[PDB]
Amino acid sequence: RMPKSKGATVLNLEHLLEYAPQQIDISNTRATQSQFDTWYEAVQLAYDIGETEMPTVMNGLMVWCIENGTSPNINGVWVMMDGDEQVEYPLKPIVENAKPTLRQIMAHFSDVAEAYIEMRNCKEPYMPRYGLVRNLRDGSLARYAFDFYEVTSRTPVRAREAHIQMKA
Amino acid sequence: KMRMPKSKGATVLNLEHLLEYAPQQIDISNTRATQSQFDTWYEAVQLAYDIGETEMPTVMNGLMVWCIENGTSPNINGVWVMMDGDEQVEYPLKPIVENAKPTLRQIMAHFSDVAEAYIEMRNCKEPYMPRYGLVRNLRDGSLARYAFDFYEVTSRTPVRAREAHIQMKA
Amino acid sequence: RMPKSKGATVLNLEHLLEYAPQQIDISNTRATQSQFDTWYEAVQLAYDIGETEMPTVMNGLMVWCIENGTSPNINGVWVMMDGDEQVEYPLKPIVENAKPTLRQIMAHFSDVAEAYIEMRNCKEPYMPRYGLVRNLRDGSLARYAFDFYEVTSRTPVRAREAHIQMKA
Amino acid sequence: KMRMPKSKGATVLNLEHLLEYAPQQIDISNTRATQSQFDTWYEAVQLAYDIGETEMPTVMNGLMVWCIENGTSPNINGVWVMMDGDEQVEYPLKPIVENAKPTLRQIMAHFSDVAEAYIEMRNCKEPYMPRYGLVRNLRDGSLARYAFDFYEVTSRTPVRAREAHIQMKA
Amino acid sequence: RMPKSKGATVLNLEHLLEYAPQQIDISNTRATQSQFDTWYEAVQLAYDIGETEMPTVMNGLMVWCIENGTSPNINGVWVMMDGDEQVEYPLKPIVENAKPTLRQIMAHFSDVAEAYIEMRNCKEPYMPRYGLVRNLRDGSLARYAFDFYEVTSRTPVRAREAHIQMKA
Repeated sequence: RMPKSKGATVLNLEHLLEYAPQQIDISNTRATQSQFDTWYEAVQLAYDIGETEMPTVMNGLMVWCIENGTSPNINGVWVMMDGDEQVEYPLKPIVENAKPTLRQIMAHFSDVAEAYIEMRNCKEPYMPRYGLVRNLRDGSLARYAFDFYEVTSRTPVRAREAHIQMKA
Repeated sequence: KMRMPKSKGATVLNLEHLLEYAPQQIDISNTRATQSQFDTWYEAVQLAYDIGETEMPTVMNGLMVWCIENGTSPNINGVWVMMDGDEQVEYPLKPIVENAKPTLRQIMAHFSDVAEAYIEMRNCKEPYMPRYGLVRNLRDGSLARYAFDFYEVTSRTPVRAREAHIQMKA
Repeated sequence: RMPKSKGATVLNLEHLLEYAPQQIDISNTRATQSQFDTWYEAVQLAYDIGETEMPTVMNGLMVWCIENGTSPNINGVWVMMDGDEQVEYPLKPIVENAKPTLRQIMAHFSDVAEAYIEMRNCKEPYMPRYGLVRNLRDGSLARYAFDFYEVTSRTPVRAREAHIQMKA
Repeated sequence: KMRMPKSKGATVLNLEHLLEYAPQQIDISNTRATQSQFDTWYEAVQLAYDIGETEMPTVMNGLMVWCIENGTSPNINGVWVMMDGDEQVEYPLKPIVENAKPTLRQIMAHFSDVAEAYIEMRNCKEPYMPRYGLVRNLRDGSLARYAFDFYEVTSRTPVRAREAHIQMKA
Repeated sequence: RMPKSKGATVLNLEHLLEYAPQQIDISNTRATQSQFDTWYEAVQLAYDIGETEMPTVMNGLMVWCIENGTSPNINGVWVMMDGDEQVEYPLKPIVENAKPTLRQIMAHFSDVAEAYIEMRNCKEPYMPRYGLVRNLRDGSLARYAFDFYEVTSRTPVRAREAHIQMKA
């Protein structure tokens, strides 16, 4: 029974047959590109940094939000390590301009965060602090141990169960 | 014997027509909005979006797939997105929700049959569990054509699917 | 010990021996005839319909209240199908003039509703939506799956147990 | 859906009356003669026997008890007897059988309810198995109120009794 | 191997794909409509009754042929009950004009007879006399206990077995 209004479908099954959006582009668990660009272009201006080294700053922020979380203290600072030295940045632009929530704005790093949490597991065991605080004892699930992970149809069932365990 | 209803000695029912009055459950159900409430909504979104009488079908395709993976109770102040090839086309949700009487779920229940059909073909290429089942621990994959908020449980629905919806709900 | 006031019974056992009212005529689970007539004659006037086609409208309303219930939204509409077309009627006269409650006013259709919920089971399985929403999985009890059923001494024990299951 | 009978687009049945038309099985059954066939018989025997409109009831009492212990298919040329105290009053069977349409058994089926009642009271003093069960090896005594040729098996008849009649018959 | 005469099929598979007659319209277990109309219009004339009350007479006849059968004595009478009174009608027009057989002419009442043999089972047990004489001891099969039932693909296997038991 196709929907209809006035003797005409209100759908196109030609288009639909070939309309297949990925879940992480239609899903609301992740901010839209227009929202990501607004956040990125606002953090870039609020940090007095150009495109030359802004990507480098984003490497630290992602690695911070894997070890700390995506619900920080707005009146605080996120830390980056320039070798043995410490680099401190404000979290006002990070949280203020991250619409709707910083997790949705950080969900765009779910694939890279997954790579970096396994790319640092090679060689030596490594486990984010969103799993060490939430009682996770299995290193095989360290990949999925960060707040801004995107649960999709490709997520392992075991991974999709750690999250509900860690989230409670 | 049966006591047929009577007002002043006259049956208040027509039995010649009751025997031949078998409405499909969906047409008189209250989980679906009336076609007079769909037409008002449909036309309203055409007015708000300025989309012509053509091309609306393709906007309804984005909303249907969007309402499978997101839900039928979004924020009235947000924007739902549909993929124009590789880009992202954002539309406002105000006409969708403001003109959805009684609710968007009942307005979107008109797409239930197509919704399950869409999932199957999507699932006929690679696994596709709609987000409404991923955020609700729906683990069996066969019952992935019923993992959307605007599904109408009818007399033809598999009993499992019915039990599953009792699980996703709360 | 017969009741008495002043050395005379306050009962007539002659009459009583042969006073046997059916339960659905004395019971309060069903509106009185004077109340049914008032509701019927008010819905008839509020719908601008005569006796010629009012019975036909009542066929749809009963079939609606088997699939929806007897506690609807007063500021709403009940649907009837004139073939493939939809016929919409207000629920103001239905609920406003149904004293004490629309269920008591619709309890007069318990026998016919029972017939129509089994008369549509012949040929193809059919189950009201007051059982499909209230988790009923037995088709043999589809007859008794509507809000305005009249529980009498003739109700099967199994039927009288589905209702307490569906009612909670 | 049900296909109600129709001649030229009009149902050939009245449904307002079918719902309220529950005939007792005996009234339209064919194991019992019509009351228009009983009245003709009854009156005929009054004419043949010259018995008045009074005293016929007492002659029908002898025939009923006689037809329990003998059968409802006697010889048209015989005489059935009723006991007037201690003596024996013989009546001719010609009016009984000649005017029994379609048959005497169907004419005598009007006495079935009384017939079983008569046996019970008779059995409530000393054993009384009607000869129709003695010459047919009917051994259980409780089912002795159904051991007469003109009994009408209805929806209220005990299933045993029904099986027993299948045994007495042949 | 499609049938053919002279290099052309003698069938149309276009039509056939969508030619689906119900079994009770093609089957010979039931008289044709032209035969039913002839019988109905002959019984109507032979009974000195108009369309006003002919349907009422047909209610009694169906209920008679459920309790007696469809092979009666042509030189006889079928009984109807006008309350406590008896109404006698001839069986000459019923049987004389019922081509090919009265059962085929009464097969048109199979659906209604099924309804009325269950519509009288509600409330109190009821069993036709075509089952009480043919040794049937199961009330669940009382619906199918009449001579002019139409055995179709939708008949329950248990029902389709009572008939061969009752028919022998």
